[PDB]
Amino acid sequence: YGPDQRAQKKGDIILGGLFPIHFGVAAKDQDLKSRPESVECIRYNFRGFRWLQAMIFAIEEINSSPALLPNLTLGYRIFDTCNTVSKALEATLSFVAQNKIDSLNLDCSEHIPSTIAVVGATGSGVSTAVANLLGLFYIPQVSYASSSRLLSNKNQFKSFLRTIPNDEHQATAMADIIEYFRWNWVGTIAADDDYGRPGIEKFREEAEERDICIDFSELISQYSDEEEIQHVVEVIQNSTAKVIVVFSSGPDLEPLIKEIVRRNITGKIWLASEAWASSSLIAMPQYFHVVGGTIGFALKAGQIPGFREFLKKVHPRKSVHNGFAKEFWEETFNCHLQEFRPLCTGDENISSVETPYIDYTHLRISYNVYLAVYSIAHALQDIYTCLPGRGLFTNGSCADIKKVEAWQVLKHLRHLNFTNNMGEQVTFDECGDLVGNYSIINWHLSPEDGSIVFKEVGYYNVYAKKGERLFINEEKILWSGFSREVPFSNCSRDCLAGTRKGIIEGEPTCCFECVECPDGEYSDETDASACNKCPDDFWSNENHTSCIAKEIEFLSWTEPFGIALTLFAVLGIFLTAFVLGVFIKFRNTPIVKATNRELSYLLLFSLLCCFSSSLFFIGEPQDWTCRLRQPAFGISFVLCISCILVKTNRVLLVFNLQFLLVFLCTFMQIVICVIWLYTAPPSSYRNQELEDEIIFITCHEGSLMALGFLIGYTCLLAAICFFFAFKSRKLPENFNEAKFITFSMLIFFIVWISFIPAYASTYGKFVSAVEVIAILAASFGLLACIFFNKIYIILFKPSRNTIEEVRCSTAAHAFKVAARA
Amino acid sequence: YGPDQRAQKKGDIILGGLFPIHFGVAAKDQDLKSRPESVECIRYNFRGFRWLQAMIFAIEEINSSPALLPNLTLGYRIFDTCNTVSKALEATLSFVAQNKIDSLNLCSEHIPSTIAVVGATGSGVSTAVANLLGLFYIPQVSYASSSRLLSNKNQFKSFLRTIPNDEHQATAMADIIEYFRWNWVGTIAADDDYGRPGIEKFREEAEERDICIDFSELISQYSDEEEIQHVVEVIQNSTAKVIVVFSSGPDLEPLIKEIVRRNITGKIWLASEAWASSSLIAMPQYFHVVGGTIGFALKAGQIPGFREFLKKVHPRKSVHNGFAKEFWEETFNCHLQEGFRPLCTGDENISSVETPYIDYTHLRISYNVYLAVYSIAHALQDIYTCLPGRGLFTNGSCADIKKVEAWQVLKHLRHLNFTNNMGEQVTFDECGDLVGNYSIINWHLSPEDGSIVFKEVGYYNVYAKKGERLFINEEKILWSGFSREVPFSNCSRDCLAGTRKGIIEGEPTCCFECVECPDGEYSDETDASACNKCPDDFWSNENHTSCIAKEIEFLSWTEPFGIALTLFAVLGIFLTAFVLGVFIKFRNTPIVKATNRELSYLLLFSLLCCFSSSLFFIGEPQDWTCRLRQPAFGISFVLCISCILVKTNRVLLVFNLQFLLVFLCTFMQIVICVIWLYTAPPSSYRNQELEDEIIFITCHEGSLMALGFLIGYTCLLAAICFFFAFKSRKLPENFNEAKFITFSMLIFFIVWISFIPAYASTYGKFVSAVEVIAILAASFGLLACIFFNKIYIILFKPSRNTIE
Ligand SMILES: *[C@@H]1O[C@H](CO)[C@@H](O[C@@H]2O[C@H](CO)[C@@H](O)[C@H](O)[C@H]2NC(C)=O)[C@H](O)[C@H]1NC(C)=O
Ligand SMILES: *[C@@H]1O[C@H](CO)[C@@H](O[C@@H]2O[C@H](CO)[C@@H](O)[C@H](O)[C@H]2NC(C)=O)[C@H](O)[C@H]1NC(C)=O
Ligand SMILES: *[C@@H]1O[C@H](CO)[C@@H](O[C@@H]2O[C@H](CO)[C@@H](O)[C@H](O)[C@H]2NC(C)=O)[C@H](O)[C@H]1NC(C)=O
Ligand SMILES: *[C@@H]1O[C@H](CO)[C@@H](O[C@@H]2O[C@H](CO)[C@@H](O)[C@H](O)[C@H]2NC(C)=O)[C@H](O)[C@H]1NC(C)=O
Ligand SMILES: *[C@@H]1O[C@H](CO)[C@@H](O[C@@H]2O[C@H](CO)[C@@H](O)[C@H](O)[C@H]2NC(C)=O)[C@H](O)[C@H]1NC(C)=O
Ligand SMILES: C[C@@H](N[C@H]1CCN(c2ccc(CC(=O)O)cc2)C1)c1cccc2ccccc12
Ligand SMILES: C[C@@H](N[C@H]1CCN(c2ccc(CC(=O)O)cc2)C1)c1cccc2ccccc12
Ligand SMILES: N[C@@H](Cc1c[nH]c2ccccc12)C(=O)O
Ligand SMILES: N[C@@H](Cc1c[nH]c2ccccc12)C(=O)O
Ligand SMILES: *[C@@H]1O[C@H](CO)[C@@H](O)[C@H](O)[C@H]1NC(C)=O
Ligand SMILES: *[C@@H]1O[C@H](CO)[C@@H](O)[C@H](O)[C@H]1NC(C)=O
Ligand SMILES: *[C@@H]1O[C@H](CO)[C@@H](O)[C@H](O)[C@H]1NC(C)=O
Ligand SMILES: *[C@@H]1O[C@H](CO)[C@@H](O)[C@H](O)[C@H]1NC(C)=O
Ligand SMILES: *[C@@H]1O[C@H](CO)[C@@H](O)[C@H](O)[C@H]1NC(C)=O
Ligand SMILES: [Ca+2]
Ligand SMILES: [Ca+2]
Ligand SMILES: [Ca+2]
Ligand SMILES: [Ca+2]
Repeated sequence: YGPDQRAQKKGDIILGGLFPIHFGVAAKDQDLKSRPESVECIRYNFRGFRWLQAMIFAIEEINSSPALLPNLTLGYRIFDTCNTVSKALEATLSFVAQNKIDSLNLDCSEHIPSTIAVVGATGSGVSTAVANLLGLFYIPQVSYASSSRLLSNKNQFKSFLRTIPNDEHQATAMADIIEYFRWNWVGTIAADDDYGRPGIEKFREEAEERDICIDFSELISQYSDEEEIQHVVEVIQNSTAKVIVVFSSGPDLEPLIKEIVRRNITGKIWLASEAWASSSLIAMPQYFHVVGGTIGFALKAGQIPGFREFLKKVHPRKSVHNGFAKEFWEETFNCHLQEFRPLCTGDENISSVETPYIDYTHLRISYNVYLAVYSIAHALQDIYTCLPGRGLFTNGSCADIKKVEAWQVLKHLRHLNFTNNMGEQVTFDECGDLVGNYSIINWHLSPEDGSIVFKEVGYYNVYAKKGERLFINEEKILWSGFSREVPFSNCSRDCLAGTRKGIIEGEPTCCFECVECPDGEYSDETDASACNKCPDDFWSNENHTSCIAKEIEFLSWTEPFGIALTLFAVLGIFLTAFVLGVFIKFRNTPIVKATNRELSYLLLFSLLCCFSSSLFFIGEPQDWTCRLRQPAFGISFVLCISCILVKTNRVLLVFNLQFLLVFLCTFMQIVICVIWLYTAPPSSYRNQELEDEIIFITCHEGSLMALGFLIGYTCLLAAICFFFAFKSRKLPENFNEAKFITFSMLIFFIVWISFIPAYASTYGKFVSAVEVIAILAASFGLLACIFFNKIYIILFKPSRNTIEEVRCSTAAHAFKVAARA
Repeated sequence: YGPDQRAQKKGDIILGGLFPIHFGVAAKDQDLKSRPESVECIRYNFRGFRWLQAMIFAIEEINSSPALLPNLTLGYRIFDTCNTVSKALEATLSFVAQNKIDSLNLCSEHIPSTIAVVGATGSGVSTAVANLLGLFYIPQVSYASSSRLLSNKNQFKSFLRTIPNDEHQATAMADIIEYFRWNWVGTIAADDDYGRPGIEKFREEAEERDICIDFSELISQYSDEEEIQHVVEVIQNSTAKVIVVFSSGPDLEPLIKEIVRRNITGKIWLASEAWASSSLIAMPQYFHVVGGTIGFALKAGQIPGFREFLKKVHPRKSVHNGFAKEFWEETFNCHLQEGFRPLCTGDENISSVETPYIDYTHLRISYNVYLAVYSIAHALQDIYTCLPGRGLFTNGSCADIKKVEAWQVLKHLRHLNFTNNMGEQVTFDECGDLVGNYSIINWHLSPEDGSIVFKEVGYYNVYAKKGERLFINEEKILWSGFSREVPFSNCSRDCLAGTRKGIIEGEPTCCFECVECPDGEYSDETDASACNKCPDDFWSNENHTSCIAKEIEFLSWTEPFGIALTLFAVLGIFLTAFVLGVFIKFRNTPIVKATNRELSYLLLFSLLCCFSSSLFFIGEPQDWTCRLRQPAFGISFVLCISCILVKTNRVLLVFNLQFLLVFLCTFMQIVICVIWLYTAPPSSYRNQELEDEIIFITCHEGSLMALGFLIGYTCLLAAICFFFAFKSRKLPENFNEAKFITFSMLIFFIVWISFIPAYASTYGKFVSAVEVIAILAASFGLLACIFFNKIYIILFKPSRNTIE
């Protein structure tokens, strides 16, 4: 009773089966103008038939063993679901036919069989729908393929168990693979069912913690219409993201792949979930230029030893218990069995045709089917061997094996721990789950046959700690089926050393602009968020990748200018010392004795101090040299001017008594200098505001009226000396001294007046060189005006140094005779 | 047959119904050490019993009316689901017991046949019931299930609903958040088929409008202590104040109880429709946490005899309602004697106890139940009045009302269009849905008894054009129950003008810092992502809000410096004209023909030209003053130098010829200036790179070689005349003028060497000043020591003293 096409065999204990022998149903959703009929399954699935044969082979192998359930046989009733909720519910209503009559008091045939457990429901929505109806009657349901996390809820799904791991490790592993290859710009596609939606939600939650930006997220279906598919295609080809993560199955993904292949969209990196990473619907050679280089997940393979020889024994006339063998024979050989295609014989050979039935290389879901059947058999064997007094039920009492009920088998399945043929331990946890490792594979092209080869490139170990679970061998991956270069999948290129990041408005964090830093700031590492302002006495490059030290500007002792000015100063000091020496040697003579013999000594000492006071303007301006820069020249030159002015002419008649005048004339300068240095002294000053890349060192004078008073006092005494010596230029005594005094005063005023435009233009820039040159020029002019004339008669023409020449000049000059050479 | 507690009446045509009379089932763990019993239902639900009474009132009203299905009765079988999939699945297997026997080909043979089911409340229960009812094409009309996943007609073939689905609601929450200008919110969903698509649609709509979501959590009714503690810790670690909740009342009650136990105040709760009017959550003792909630409600309908029917209920007079006895026990808190808690009597008054049964303002879900029943009956009436030859079936054939089948009822339900008691039109679309408006409520506190009052503060109009659907009256909102101020729920504070948003690493784009703008760039808006560049002739102000105009710089008139230079030039022109006038006055005295008096006229005219040539430097250069700046002074000063050098000693004997030897040395310079002006003319220039804040206006010379030749010829002529006047400085003829020529050339060379460091140092306004001052000083010195001694001799010294 129930569906017609089935696999059935009698026994003492009956198991139920649910497998997708067809991929789907015929699209015939029309109005109800006639009474509705049964739908028609459309596309044959050879892999599902192999799964059904795995369950049949496991049952036969259990029934031949004397060590597992002796003297009682197992039977089966297996139906087709066609990947559809409605066919599975039609089969499940016949699974619970005995139990439902008792609950509804409906009463009658009294010869209907009871199933104790159900193996089946590949797809997760089909699994949830079957689990809802089976959990009413506490019938256990072991699934070989459904991996949704929503079926781990034991409040709603009381009797559901799995031989496959659930999909949360897979989503975490997908995030880990994206993190390993250093991408941050991806798109996601999931199937709109109970399988794709929670997996892609877990992947989104994991990708948010690892700073991965997701651009698009779309949903697809097997029964999607055309305009939805073109909306998804325009969403895909409007993005610059290359990596697409797909959580779907084969028949749910086929129309989108067909539309993408038709439009020739190339260069995408597909990350596949386990449900389509080995599908024969997607892995076609004609699709390769779109789907080459896919990276995907696989489960761990197992060995069922005599299974291939069992698969090679199928026949339509010999399989009396398998009602699916006839259509399998017709779809393999494209023929028709009697009772337009030609008539089948039974002589045809399975090895001649290439379908996924016997052309596989690893058993993964088939091993899960085998493990499910053996789990149920080991729970039954635990029932059979249990000793009175040590059971799992009330008082420690044992179930009866000849009247066994389904809830007792479910209770024994919750406490199961057995060893399989691989020598590993199979137990289920509190949520009914079962952990396992993952293999990581990559799609290649076969050079010989042209088909698609699945190459193992890594693994995911679930028993390691978080962060150390992934292994990938990068050298074995071909990236679009041909290339050895890891692709670029970021939103924007990396900012370089001279730049920083900038926000683009309305766009996520992974997309940024690269902005040049300003003239004062730098950056050194790659993806900077801000330019660091490096501290004082530093400035950036022209390229802003670092910053370098500023340049300190001042006049030092090692410049050529400094050596030249030092040589001129030392030569002046040597010449003045030479003149003092010849005055000391050739004394007691009328030329020296006529020049008062004591004012000349102090005049030469003043000239020595005025020459040596120009050395404070060269070097680094410190706090104390800036205090003695200006007063040193200010007192030395006024001492020299007073020594010149005291000796000239009848001004001494206006009132030794000569020295007191010099004493007052330099003591006034001494007191104004000491009150200036005690009220507000000058000090050094590091100027950075004039030019950006150069620190000047200059001197701030403090007060300004004190400096004006100093220069005014010196110019006042110079003008008084010039005026009083300007009257007396016609007296031809002492070798015409007053003419040279007026010449020296004129030289002083001309130099310090003509140096005015040089002083105001380059103010703040090395003006101390100008201040050295003016001092040296004035000192040289005064010394050469006063002493060299008398030196020429004293040294090179003696016996003219006589009293008769001082009182009456004999008209012979030094400079004309020296210029005559 | 089936479940024991039921409501049941007989009839010709039988409808089915599913309502939650209890809030859930007893939380017990099955160790499976004995055979499992049936689970027990707990926490009576008075609103659900009112919902069940709506269906019976509708069916009795239809049965008493002669204008709708005459001579034909309706019956019912109604069961309790307890918000659970398994109880509803037992009830649904009781519904389909006739149809399933024929499909399996599998005793009583008098089994009644259900032709339609009034649906469930929650979407998981509706999906599980619809999966089984679609196998037999039995129509199912739900009054409350609003999930989008039930709009898929490939999976759910026979499902209809009188409630709008949740996509408009999830768009409306994002519209509310956009209206109050928030960008930093959190979400909480219930882990079922109701909360997950609602929060997914909200997340997509909020990412469309630049709203950043901080956290996202799932809750349930059966969450334990550690999950609730984790969710409360996730809430308490976040600065987001606005929280959007998509859940029902039973699924949200444990989280709310734990938040109340910790006194977490200050959050802004945004309520979906399932818990926005829930008595489990809207309690006075929770008002310090969930006060001021803004939520959604459906539109209210009117059923004009329904309250009287609700008050006619009785445990011993309702013989078709099995749910009345437990209602009566739970209302009056007693025990009913069958056929401490006191013994109930039959004489109690329903108005004495405040339960949600007759304590309501508006009928919203009850009106949906009423519409579901009337939709089914109007489909049956459309069957009953079909005319032969115009049916909906094959060849235009009509179904038979005495032998009706459920697929024909579903076919007529897909083509239904009728008018209701409120005067609106009821049709279902191709996905089986029905749109409707929303009302927006705010949770206040009553000053009378302390209960929670729902106040209407706006609407959402789904018939309007997108972007114009929301209306909010803000003056009626009390935030947190007491405050009249809109709260702040942004991640970061705003950056003002003169600042730029800077990135914080590892954080979303709604969180940023503020960095000041650079010197040459400006930003006037707030929350500016970058500084904008000022234009070419503009610079930014002191806080970089707007560009101000760049200052221009040149030596100008009405400046004090330019006025002083102009007064000195006018004074020089005046005294040179005085000297010329005195010389033309005494043109017939011996001391004037002592020199060549025709040459001194040319010398004084060239001195006038040399004074007048200095006025071209002052003012703004206008691209023709730059052409006449340098050649005018060049030719005037070489005319002065040649006029001096002709009259010196022993050059005129070398060679009337004086004017020719003037003409050659001025014609050479005229040739140089005219070649320079014809080949590469000077041009004006606006210099901007010297200061980057001021624009200097200068003259680009155009050629340096020609300017070098122009200077060098003048220097050469000055050197030759200096040498030829230096050889004969001791001669006393012409009042010792050779030493004065020597002094004039010495002054010229001293000034033009003294002003050379002022050309390599300063660059702006102050260079034209020194070009005026050097010209003035050189020409003043030349004129002074050439024509002052003779002027003293003629004028101030007596003319009787040595004029012969
Ligand atoms: C993909 O991008 C294209 C290119 O911009 C979009 O096409 C344009 O869309 C705008 C928006 O209304 C229209 O004004 C233009 O007329 C469209 N141009 C063309 C050539 O169609 C397109 O809408 C985008 N699609 C998706 C799904 O985002
Ligand atoms: C693409 O973007 C990622 C994410 O920012 C970059 O990965 C960073 O690379 C730098 C340099 O190697 C590391 O210091 C960071 O730790 C990486 N971040 C993360 C989260 O792993 C990646 O370098 C970018 N790729 C390209 C080609 O620009
Ligand atoms: C919180 O952030 C939002 C941005 O998401 C701000 O809204 C902007 O406000 C400015 C000025 O008030 C408007 O010019 C923009 O058009 C608004 N943008 C949007 C998208 O609405 C909001 O002002 C911020 N709130 C506070 C208190 O700073
Ligand atoms: C919420 O914030 C608290 C406060 O930091 C976190 O508690 C600390 O977590 C760190 C890291 O796990 C521990 O080292 C500390 O001992 C914790 N306690 C304290 C008092 O600092 C808590 O982990 C956060 N929770 C969530 C869900 O974010
Ligand atoms: C949904 O709400 C809108 C606005 O609340 C209703 O439109 C109003 O209809 C009345 C009468 O038809 C008019 O007087 C108002 O001017 C309308 N307002 C606006 C803003 O258009 C609309 O009728 C409601 N729809 C339903 C089905 O009740
Ligand atoms: C070395 C100099 N110091 C600096 C300070 C400003 N400066 C300066 C330059 C030119 C003039 C025009 C003028 O009056 O001829 C006036 C001043 C030069 C100095 C120090 C002390 C006394 C001085 C006495 C007389 C001249 C120089 C003096
Ligand atoms: C008034 C003077 N003007 C000349 C003097 C120096 N000057 C100048 C201008 C620009 C640069 C290059 C730069 O800075 O880009 C260099 C020099 C401009 C003048 C005019 C004509 C003949 C003269 C004969 C003798 C002395 C002066 C003469
Ligand atoms: N995990 C899938 C089922 C599945 C696993 N592997 C497969 C291979 C082929 C087809 C389906 C599958 C689901 O729950 O829906
Ligand atoms: N829409 C809710 C059901 C619902 C609507 N309004 C309600 C009021 C109270 C309880 C439940 C509801 C769901 O699908 O789950
Ligand atoms: C299963 O059995 C093995 C040995 O019999 C034991 O080591 C292991 O812990 C058991 N597993 C569980 C989950 O009890
Ligand atoms: C999982 O993978 C790791 C690493 O390859 C391996 O050591 C471990 O044994 C595997 N686990 C199982 C159960 O096979
Ligand atoms: C900038 O220029 C310098 C030398 O000109 C060079 O060494 C440096 O690498 C450059 N920086 C960048 C980021 O190109
Ligand atoms: C329903 O009937 C009314 C009355 O004629 C009509 O205006 C309206 O368009 C109809 N609606 C549909 C969906 O046919
Ligand atoms: C700029 O800032 C100053 C003080 O910091 C203030 O006086 C002035 O008004 C500001 N200008 C603008 C345009 O805000
Ligand atoms: Ca056996
Ligand atoms: Ca955006
Ligand atoms: Ca009637
Ligand atoms: Ca983050």
